Amino acid sequence: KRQRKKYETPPHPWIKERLDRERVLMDKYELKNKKELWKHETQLKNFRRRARRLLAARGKQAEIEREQLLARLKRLGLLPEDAVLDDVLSLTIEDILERRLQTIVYKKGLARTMRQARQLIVHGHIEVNGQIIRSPSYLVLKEEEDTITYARTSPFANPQHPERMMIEKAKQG
Amino acid sequence: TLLDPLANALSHITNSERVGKREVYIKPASKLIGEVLRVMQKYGYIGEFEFIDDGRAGVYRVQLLGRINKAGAIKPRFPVKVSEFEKWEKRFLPAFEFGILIVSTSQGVMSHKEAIEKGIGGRLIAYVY
Amino acid sequence: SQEWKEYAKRVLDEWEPKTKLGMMVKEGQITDIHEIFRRGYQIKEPEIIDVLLPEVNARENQEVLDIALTVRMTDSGRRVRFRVLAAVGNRDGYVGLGIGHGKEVGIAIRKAINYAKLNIIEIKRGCGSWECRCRRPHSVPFAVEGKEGSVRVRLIPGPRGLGLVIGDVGKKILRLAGVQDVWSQTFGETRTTVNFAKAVFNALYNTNRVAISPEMIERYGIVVGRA
Amino acid sequence: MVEMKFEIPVCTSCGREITPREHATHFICPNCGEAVIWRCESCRVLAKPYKCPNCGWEGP
Amino acid sequence: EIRIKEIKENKLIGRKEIYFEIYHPGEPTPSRKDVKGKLVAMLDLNPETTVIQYIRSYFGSYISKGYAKAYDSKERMLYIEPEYILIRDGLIE
Amino acid sequence: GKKAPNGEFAGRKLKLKRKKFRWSDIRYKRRVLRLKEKSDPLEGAPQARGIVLEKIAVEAKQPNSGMRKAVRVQLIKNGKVVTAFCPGDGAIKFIDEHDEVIIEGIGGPKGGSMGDIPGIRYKVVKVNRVSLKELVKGRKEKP
RNA sequence: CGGCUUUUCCGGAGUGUAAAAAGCUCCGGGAAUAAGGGCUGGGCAAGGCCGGUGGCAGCCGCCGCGGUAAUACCGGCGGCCCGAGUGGUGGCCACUAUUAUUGGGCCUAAAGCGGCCGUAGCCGGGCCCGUAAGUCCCUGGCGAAAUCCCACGGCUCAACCGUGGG
Repeated sequence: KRQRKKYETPPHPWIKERLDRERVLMDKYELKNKKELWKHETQLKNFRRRARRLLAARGKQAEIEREQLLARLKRLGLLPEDAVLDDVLSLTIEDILERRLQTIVYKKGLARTMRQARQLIVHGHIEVNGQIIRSPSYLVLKEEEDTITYARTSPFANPQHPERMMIEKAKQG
Repeated sequence: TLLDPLANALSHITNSERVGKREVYIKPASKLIGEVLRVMQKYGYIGEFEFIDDGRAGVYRVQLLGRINKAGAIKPRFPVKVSEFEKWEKRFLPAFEFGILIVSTSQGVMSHKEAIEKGIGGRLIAYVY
Repeated sequence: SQEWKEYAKRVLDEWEPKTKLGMMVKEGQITDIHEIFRRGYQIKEPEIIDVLLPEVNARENQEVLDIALTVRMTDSGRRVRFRVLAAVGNRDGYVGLGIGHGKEVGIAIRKAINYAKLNIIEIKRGCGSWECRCRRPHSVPFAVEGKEGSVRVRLIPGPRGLGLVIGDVGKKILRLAGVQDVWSQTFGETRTTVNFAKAVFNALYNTNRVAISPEMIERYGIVVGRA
Repeated sequence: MVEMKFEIPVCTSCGREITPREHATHFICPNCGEAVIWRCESCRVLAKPYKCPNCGWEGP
Repeated sequence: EIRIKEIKENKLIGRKEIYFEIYHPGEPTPSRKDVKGKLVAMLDLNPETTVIQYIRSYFGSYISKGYAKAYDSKERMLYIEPEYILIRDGLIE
Repeated sequence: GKKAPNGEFAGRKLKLKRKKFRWSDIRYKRRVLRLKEKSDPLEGAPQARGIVLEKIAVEAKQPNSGMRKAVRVQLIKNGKVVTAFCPGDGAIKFIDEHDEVIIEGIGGPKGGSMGDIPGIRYKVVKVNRVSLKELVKGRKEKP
C-alpha cells in the first residue's frame, strides 16, 4: 500500500468553460493554487457519492450512515438544521469555499483583503477557539465560527497596531 | 420447434401493440402464461383475459389497452435474492420503478414489487414496461 | 419579460399573417405554444412562434452547433457552400433544430435559424433517476433512445447537478432544451456532429412518445413543456 | 407559478397519446356530431377502424 | 501558572503520578527547575523524591503539558526509575 | 442468428469461446507471449547506455525533404547495434566517435519511428553523462 | 512613496537522547527576505507581434509547417497552463461496445464451413401426483490482522493513530 492523493485532477486541462469558471473562482477567493480548489471539489464529490449510494440503500446500516452524514454536514454548517437527503445534491463548491478559514476571517472583517487574511492566518495571528491554525485551507465547523479571534500574543491583539485601525476603517467604510 | 411458450407470447403481445391490434390470441395456453397474464392485468396494462378450451393446448385471448411499451422474457431465469433487485432492475426497466418484473418464487409467479414487500427471492421470468 | 412582450408587439404590428395558423395567433384565440402542437397543425411562418415564444430572440438561447463547407465540384470551379447546423430553444422545455444552406456564412446562419424555428418541438422533463427522485424536471423522465445515421444515443436520467454527461454537441442541445443532468451512452460514429445532433433530437422527441400512467406523472413530477 | 397542465390528445382508435409533430387529425363525429375523434398517424395510415364513443358509429 | 488535571497514586509502586498544565502565555517554555519548585509548593513534596518525566509544548499553544512522579522513599527511584531521568533532573551526577 | 450459447448451464462453452477468440486480439497476444521482451534490444530498458560507432545522414520520407543526422551505437548491455536520432539543431557536432551516449525511446506510434523519419527508433539523450538538451542550448559543456 | 508582518538568520528555554541527534514546540533580537518547467497552427484550442534561416537548418503524440513576407524552423518580445515542481522515455488500466454475460459483428466493409447425417455437449410441448437435489427465506460455527468506507476522539487541521459500526 501507498497513500493516495485526496484530490482528483480534471479529466481535460484545457476546456475553456471550466478554465474560465475556475479562474473566476480563483480570483474571487484567491487561493494559491488550483490544487486547493480541486481538493475542495473532491470533497464535494465524496459527499455527493455518499448521498447517492445512501439514497438507494435499505437497511439499518444505511439509516445510521445517512444520519451520520447529515449530522456531519450540519456540523460543518453547509446545510440548515431541517435539511434532507435531497438538497445535498444541490450543494455547490461555493458553499464549501464560503466555509474556509480564510473566507470566514475575511467575512469577519479582520482583513481588508482576503490575501491579507491569508497572510494573517499563515503568520499565526488568527486563533480558533483559542488554538492557532496555520492552514488557510482548513475547514471551519459551525460551532467554531463564533470563537474566531486574533491570536493573543500576536500584536494584532493590540488595538493600536498600525494596520489594525486601517482594517477597522475599511470595515467601517 | 417451440422451445418456449412464454417468450413467444410476450413477443406476440409487443408486436401486436406496436401496430395497434385490438385482440391477441396466444396459442400454447400454459398455466405459467395464465399466471403471467394475471400480473400486469393486476397492474392495469391489459384488460380482461380469458382461456379458450381448444382441445390441443387451449388459447389465451387478451385485449390490448395500448399501455405496453415493450414486454419480453428474461430467458436464463437468473436466481435473484432480495437485495439484488436494483442490479437486474437497472438492466430491464427504463427508469426507477418504471414497469414491473415478474418473479417465480416459492409462493408463486408474482410481481417483483410485492416480492420486495414480502422480502422473498426467486427467479426472474419476464419484464414489461 | 417586458422586453419580450415589447418585441411581441412589434412583430405583431409588422407581420401580416399568410398561413391559416397565422390568424388565431394574430387574433388572440391561441395563447399557448403547445396550442399549435396539440391539434397537429403545421408551422410555415416562423413569425408565429416568436409571437408566442419571444424568448427565442435571446442570443444565449440560440446556438450555432456547426459550420461546414461543402464543395460542389463543377467543370469551371469548386463552388462551395456553407451548411450551418443550428439549434434554437427556450430553457423551459421547447427546442428545435435546423440546417441552413447559404452562399455566405451569415445567410446560412439566418436560414438555419429560421428552419430551427420551424422545427420547434415540446419536451418531457422529469426526475427518473434511480438516485435523485426529487420530483423536479432537472433530467429526462425516463431512459430514451434516438437514432440517426450510425448514431444511437441512449439518454438515461441522472442525479441532480451531475452535469450533462455527453459530448459537447449534445451538451449544447440539452442545454438549450432546459435539461440539466443526464447519463449518456452512444454507439456508432459521434464525429459527424450533424448526425449526432439529429440523434439527440430524435431522443428528445421520442421522450414524448412513451405511454404513461397517471401515477408515474406524480411519481416523477413530469413536466411537458413549460415548467 | 401556476402549472399550465394542458390536456394531451389521446387517439380513440388506440388510446395512445399524440406526439407534437404527428400528422394526426381531429374531427367532429360524422354521425352524432357531438364527439370529436382524434386519430393519430399510425392509426390513419393503417386505416384501422375507429368507433364513436357516443352513438357507437364506426368507420375506417 | 500550574493547573493539575490528575493525581494518581500507585499504591503498588508507592508513587503519586502528577499530570498538569502550565499556563505560560507570551512566555518561553518554563525550565525544569522552576516548574519543580512551583509544583512542590502546593503539594508539599520532597524534591529529592519527586521527578518530572516530560514537559511537552503543544504547537501554537500557550499551555504546556507536563508529567511527573512523587515517590515515598529515596530507594524507590533508584531501584525503579530510569537512571537517565534523574540525571536530567540532576538528582544524580 | 442469435448469439450463442445462452443457456443457464453452458458456462464452459462461453468461457472456451471467449478464450479462443481472445487470442485473435494482437495486444493481449503480444503481452502474454512477451514477444517484445524477446525482441527488444533494450530488453525492457526505457533508457540504455551505448558507444557511438559512426554518424549517418538519413533522408526523410516524401513529400518532406531533409537530411536527418543520427548515430549508430553499439549497445553495452548486449552488444547489438542500433541507430539513434540526435534531436535539437546542429547537435551532431557535439557528438563524436566513441562517446558514451544514453538513449531512450523516440515516441513514434507503438513506440516505433516518429514523424517523417522512417526506421529510426531511438534518440540520444545524454553523452558522457551530460545531456544533449543543454549542449544544444549551450548552457552546460561536454566533458 | 509611506506604514506593517515575520517565511529564513542569531540566542535562550523545554522535550531531547535513556547519549546527542532531530532544531521538533515556546519566548527573545532582527530583516522584504527561497521560483521555475513546458507550450504558444490544429488534434491538444491556451496563447500574437518582431528579427534571422530559406526543400537547408529544422519541428512534428498524429494531422502537418519549411521550396524566401514562415502566426508551425531558429532567436527576441508578448501571451497560456501548472507550480516546488515540470518535461522526455518504457509498462498496466481506461479511452475501447477494437473482446461484446450486461454489450460487437458475419448480403456488398474481416468474418456462414459447399452441403447433409449424427455421438458428446447445450437448449427442449401441455396437465396432474410425488421428492425437495438446484433454487428462495430463516438460522448456528467460519472466512487472521492490516488495508476499504463511515462517525467520533489524539497529534495545531490534515496526512497518521485510537474508539464504535459496516
